Amino acid sequence: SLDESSGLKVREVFINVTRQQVEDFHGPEDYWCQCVAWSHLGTSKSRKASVRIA
Amino acid sequence: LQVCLPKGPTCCSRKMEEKYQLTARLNMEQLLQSASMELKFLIIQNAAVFQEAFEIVVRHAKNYTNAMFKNNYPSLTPQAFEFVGEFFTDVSLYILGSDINVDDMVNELFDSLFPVIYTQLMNPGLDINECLRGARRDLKVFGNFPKLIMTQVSKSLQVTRIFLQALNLGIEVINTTDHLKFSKDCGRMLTRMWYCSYCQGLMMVKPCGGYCNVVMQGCMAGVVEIDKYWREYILSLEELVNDMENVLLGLFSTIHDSIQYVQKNAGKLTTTIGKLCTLSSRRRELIQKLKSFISFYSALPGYICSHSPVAENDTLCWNGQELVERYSQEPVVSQIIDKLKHINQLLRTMS
Amino acid sequence: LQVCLPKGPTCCSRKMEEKYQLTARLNMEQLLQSASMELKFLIIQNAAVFQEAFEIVVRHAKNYTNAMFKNNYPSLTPQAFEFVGEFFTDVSLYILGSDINVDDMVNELFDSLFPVIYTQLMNPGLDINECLRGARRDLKVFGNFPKLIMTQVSKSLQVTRIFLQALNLGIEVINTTDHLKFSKDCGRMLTRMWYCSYCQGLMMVKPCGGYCNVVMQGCMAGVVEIDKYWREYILSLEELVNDMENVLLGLFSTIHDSIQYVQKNAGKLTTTIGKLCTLSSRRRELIQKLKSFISFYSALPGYICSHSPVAENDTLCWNGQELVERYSQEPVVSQIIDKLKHINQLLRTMS
Amino acid sequence: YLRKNFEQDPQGREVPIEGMIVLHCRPPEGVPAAEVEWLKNEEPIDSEQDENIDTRADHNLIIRQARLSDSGNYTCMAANIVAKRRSLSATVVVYVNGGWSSWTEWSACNVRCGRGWQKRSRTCTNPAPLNGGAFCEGMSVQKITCTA
Ligand SMILES: *[C@@H]1O[C@H](CO)[C@@H](O[C@@H]2O[C@H](CO)[C@@H](O[C@@H]3O[C@H](CO)[C@@H](O)[C@H](O[C@H]4O[C@H](CO)[C@@H](O)[C@H](O)[C@@H]4O)[C@@H]3O)[C@H](O)[C@H]2NC(C)=O)[C@H](O)[C@H]1NC(C)=O
Ligand SMILES: *[C@@H]1O[C@H](CO)[C@@H](O)[C@H](O)[C@H]1NC(C)=O
Ligand SMILES: *[C@@H]1O[C@H](CO)[C@@H](O)[C@H](O)[C@H]1NC(C)=O
Ligand SMILES: *[C@@H]1O[C@H](CO)[C@@H](O)[C@H](O)[C@H]1NC(C)=O
Ligand SMILES: *[C@@H]1O[C@H](CO)[C@@H](O)[C@H](O)[C@H]1NC(C)=O
Ligand SMILES: *[C@@H]1O[C@H](CO)[C@@H](O)[C@H](O)[C@H]1NC(C)=O
Ligand SMILES: *[C@H]1O[C@H](CO)[C@@H](O)[C@H](O)[C@@H]1O
Ligand SMILES: *[C@H]1O[C@H](CO)[C@@H](O)[C@H](O)[C@@H]1O
Repeated sequence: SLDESSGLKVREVFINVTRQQVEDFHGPEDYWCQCVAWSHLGTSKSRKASVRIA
Repeated sequence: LQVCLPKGPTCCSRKMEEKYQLTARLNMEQLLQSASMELKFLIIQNAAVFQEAFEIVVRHAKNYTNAMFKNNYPSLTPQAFEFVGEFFTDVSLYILGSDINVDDMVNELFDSLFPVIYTQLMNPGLDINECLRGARRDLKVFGNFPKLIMTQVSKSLQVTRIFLQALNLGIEVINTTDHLKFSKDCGRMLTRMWYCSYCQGLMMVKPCGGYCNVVMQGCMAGVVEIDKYWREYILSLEELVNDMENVLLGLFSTIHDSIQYVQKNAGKLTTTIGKLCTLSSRRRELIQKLKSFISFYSALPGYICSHSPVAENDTLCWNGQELVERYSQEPVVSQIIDKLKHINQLLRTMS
Repeated sequence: LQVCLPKGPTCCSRKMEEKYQLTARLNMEQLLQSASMELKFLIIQNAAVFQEAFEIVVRHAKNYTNAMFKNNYPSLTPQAFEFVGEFFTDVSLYILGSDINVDDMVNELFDSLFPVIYTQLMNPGLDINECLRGARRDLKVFGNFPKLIMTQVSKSLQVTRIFLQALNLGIEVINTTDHLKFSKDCGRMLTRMWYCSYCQGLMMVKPCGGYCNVVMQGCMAGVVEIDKYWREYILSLEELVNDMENVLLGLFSTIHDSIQYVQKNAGKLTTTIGKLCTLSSRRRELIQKLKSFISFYSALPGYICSHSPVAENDTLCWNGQELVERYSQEPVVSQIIDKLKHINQLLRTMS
Repeated sequence: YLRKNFEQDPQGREVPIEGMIVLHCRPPEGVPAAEVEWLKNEEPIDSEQDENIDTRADHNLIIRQARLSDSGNYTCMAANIVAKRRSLSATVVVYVNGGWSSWTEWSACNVRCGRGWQKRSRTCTNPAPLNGGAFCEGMSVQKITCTA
């Protein structure tokens, strides 16, 4: 994508993940996911979103 | 001084005496730990293994039933996935000691299963769902499959739950063994037997074997009383072992046969409803290695005296207050006893 | 001063002011007592009368049943005397608000009656008595007489007990009325209205009627709110009045018919058991005299102002701080409201 | 005269192994004063037999520790010259809560080179659940990736 406010490369990534993935995950913590973005200067991590079975 | 009986001069004060008492405590705890370590590791290993094995069996049965629903009744998915997951989650929970009613598990399972069968297999074409849930029980549409499943799974899950609780309680009592605190007089006698010889200026004098025997019989008075209850616990566990996996695996076959039994009367059912609305090897090996420890509480004072520096010859030894040429001669325990009595009554009433 | 607003000089100090406050309290309590005395005595009289009348009815029914047993079943005496006395004692107890179960009364009555019938009427010829007591209930020997008697007496005894409770609660609220303590500002206003004129040197000056009206509306703010609930209480009592004596009198006829019903099946019963082992005028007069007090809480401030020295003429009167030629212009209460709501709901759900 | 209905029936309670519980009993109204007697599972209990149990003048059964006097159907019974009356039996069940064990040692990495595994066990044995006690809350095993 390209932003209107400023002409710079924007990137949007989507990840699905099924119920079978969470119910079959037997880790110690809640099924969490993090987002890492790569730049010419370095990297940046986002919030850890934990997908859980209600 | 208050522990080492001062026959004459002495090289130690009261503070060095308290130091010797603390070292005696540490040495006794270490000896009990060394005595109990092998049995403790055996029971901890088996407890972990059987818990993991049962969880694996539950998961395997769960998605085997899921696969059978997906292959034979695709019209009942994904609702079948949801209530099968709920049922097997409750099964695993009941296995792990939670307050769960097995009959209620089966009843909720069939009450969730019947409406989707009616709407997707018999009458293809929602808010009257609770009425259908009622019709599941009021017309007894599944016949005797629910009671059969109730008994089959209740028997096995109850014996499995009691087995896991028994393993954990054995771990608990064997772990309390090496942490047993004794009386003040027993501590002073252990200090006199092990270290008070140093206060008199002796370097390599060891306590008398008979003196160690009398000291340990005075100390382990209540501890030996646990032997009868421990033997009865081992025997009751052996009675209980002589299965949870077979029932949970045949669950899907039984459910498929129940669905076919229900479908065999659809002609009148739709009209009247529209009108109204190596595991066995592991248990055997554990029992065989555990029977070798039935004399754990009876041989413990002998172990403590034989695994400590003693003058077995009873010649030139420390009797507790002087160098002689020849020796002349409950609450925590009650807690262990009560827990053993409970688990033994449970194992007795099961088989 | 802190109560009498000193317009100029004054004849009283702070101590004389506290004295006037205490006399104002005593005068207000006496006025409320004089207002409430008639209604309180009426309800106390009627409560006592109805309690005595009910006790008379219970005793009459008691020895009516006693006479019928003595005349028709002399072989069942004196055991009949004993269990009839027990039953009617329990009846009197339940009437007076005790925690008594009517069904248990009837069941104990028939459990005491059946064994003596078996031993003195059916099988002429003791320690197996409880077995016979059991056979009373297991074979349902008295048919539907127990349920008939249970319903018949439960209805009448419950309405009678609720009637007595309603009378007692009316007594309680009317007696609490004259003990009501008011706020500090209300007390200071009463002191200003009744006695602060004396502090200024006046001898016979009376407070203004409108000033009394505003002072009493400020004081009796929460007390007037009791009027709706008190009126509904009176109306619900009138609804409840529009019987316990008829049931307790027909009890002997029903018991005799039950005994005949039991004797009609003796042929098989003996074999299987030997093998196995003005009042309405008084309520109406009370209601008619009570309806005259339906405006008790609404006319109470009017009573307080009309029965106290007031200048009804509104000319040359005391307004609270000076002599004028023309006047210019909860917790305990909540307790009374809650009890009235409860008794009103009971009276509504009864009839 | 002795009444059938008890003034106050004993209440069933759930008490931990160390907890203390008092069973209240108010016998029915009667002349003379009813003699209250406690029966554990339809069998009388002797107050002098154990320090843990004692009978109070106001008819109360006090248990300090749930160890010396375990679960049962305690029933209060009033005795009089007239007759005897049984109260509603209280189901006293002693429940043991689950308690975590310490972290064991980390296991050796199964794989010699690359991604390995290290395990740490945590059993539910200090104390182990009894008489249907709540099981330990949380995870029992700990696994970490190791690089050798
Ligand atoms: C076998 O016996 C030994 C000896 O008794 C025993 O070792 C002990 O383990 C317990 C674990 O509970 C230790 O107690 C802990 O101490 C730490 C530090 O003070 C606390 O943070 C812990 O508190 C947790 O649990 C509390 C329970 O009330 C909570 O209130 C708290 O919030 C925490 O969740 C806990 O009290 C104890 O110190 C050691 N003993 C020694 C001498 O090290 C062992 O657990 C037993 N079991 C097995 C199978 O090993
Ligand atoms: C269940 O197991 C089958 C193989 O038997 C597999 O194909 C499927 O992915 C599994 N499904 C789930 C929910 O784990
Ligand atoms: C003492 O030593 C001798 C060495 O031969 C041995 O025969 C004897 O059994 C020992 N005494 C005891 C009490 O074991
Ligand atoms: C009531 O009791 C008396 C006891 O003196 C008895 O004589 C009488 O017959 C009984 N009642 C009636 C109304 O007959
Ligand atoms: C009212 O006041 C006048 C004098 O001001 C007097 O004549 C009359 O009698 C009074 N009447 C009443 C009823 O107060
Ligand atoms: C306890 O008593 C009740 C009746 O009061 C009964 O239902 C229950 O089964 C009894 N429980 C035990 C464990 O005896
Ligand atoms: C074990 O779990 C936690 C520690 O994480 C505590 O709530 C408590 O010590 C429990 O037994
Ligand atoms: C194991 O984990 C940590 C120590 O690393 C503590 O929270 C606690 O001792 C637990 O048993």
